[PDB]
Amino acid sequence: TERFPAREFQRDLLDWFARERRDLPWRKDRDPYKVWVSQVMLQQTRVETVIPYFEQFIDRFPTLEALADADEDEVLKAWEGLGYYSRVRNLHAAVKEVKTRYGGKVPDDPDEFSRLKGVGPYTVGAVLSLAYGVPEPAVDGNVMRVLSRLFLVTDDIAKPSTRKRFEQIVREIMAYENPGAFNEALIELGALVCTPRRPSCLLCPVQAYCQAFAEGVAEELPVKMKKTAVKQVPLAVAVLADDEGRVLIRKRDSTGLLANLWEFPSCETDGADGKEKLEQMVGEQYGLQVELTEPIVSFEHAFSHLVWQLTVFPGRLVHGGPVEEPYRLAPEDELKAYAFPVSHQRVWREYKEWA
DNA sequence: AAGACGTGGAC
DNA sequence: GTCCAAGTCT
Ligand code: SF4
Ligand SMILES: [Ca+2]
Ligand SMILES: [Ca+2]
Repeated sequence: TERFPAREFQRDLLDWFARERRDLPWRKDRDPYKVWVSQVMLQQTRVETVIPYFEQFIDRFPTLEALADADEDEVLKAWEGLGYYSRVRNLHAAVKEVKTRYGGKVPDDPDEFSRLKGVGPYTVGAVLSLAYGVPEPAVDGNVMRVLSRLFLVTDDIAKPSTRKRFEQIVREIMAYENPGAFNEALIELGALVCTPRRPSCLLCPVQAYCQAFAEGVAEELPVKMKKTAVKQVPLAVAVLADDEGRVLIRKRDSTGLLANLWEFPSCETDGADGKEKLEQMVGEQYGLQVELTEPIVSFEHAFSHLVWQLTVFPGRLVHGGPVEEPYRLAPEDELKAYAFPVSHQRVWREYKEWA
């Protein structure tokens, strides 16, 4: 970027950003902990989604030390519905590491900060530049799109050769006077003007520096690979109540998909032997007798890498003794306390409507 | 590496 | 209905 007017670019970009900067709860100060929380929440989650989640999370957990001293089940419930739940398990372990090894002080050296769980190349850049003014690039989806258009990068943005190149661009053009504002400005440009479809080049403050605008190839950039079809997984789900009114739920294991979350009992059903497969599964628990009615709904629930096809079977349960872990009976009132994945919150809504 | 890992805003 | 978001794990 020898022929690039970095200083002219920075002036127009930072002048735009001051005018159009959105009022977001994590922009009210530069507390390293609060910045870190917002940036983790923001990973692969849109700003408008994150806003109410951040507001409530910081209410329950106002300080790094409050999050460290808290129980993992309360931490998980405060993320309920946001998706990619290991972010919060990672964040929770990381803040414990900071309380121990670092005296509660978020490290300001990138190598030490990046070593914390949950902190990748994007989050090192975003937290350190905002909270401490470290000139580290914060290259997210927004930035990759903007830079591939400004500088006509035609290579798949998923390659490391391309990532290293975006990083090297940011180090050349960044305003080392205010690296936090520079990083948040490039992102904000990608979010509000230089958008994935139909970018607003005519309202763009840096139109005169953009190579894709000049060549008329903006909407063809960035280069990303089309998504390949994902496996469909049939799943039978039982909503079982008893004479007293309590419902049978169970806690998922701590490894893999939707870990440590609660669900209604379920099982894979290649074919349509779900009424049978469920009865065989519930009865295999100690002193548990069960009889299920016909299904009441079937809906899909999408994950990034697979798609669940849920069928809900109501039923009733008789227990001759204590229900063995991982299972548990819960009155309908106590359900709102447990953390459920979105799929199973909908299972429950469809069962209450049916009744 | 590759693939696992959630959900919904914004068209 | 489709894309992709203020990505990271190891
Ligand atoms: S002129 Fe258009 S393509 Fe170029 S940076 Fe601005 S919005 Fe993006
Ligand atoms: Ca790291
Ligand atoms: Ca498991």
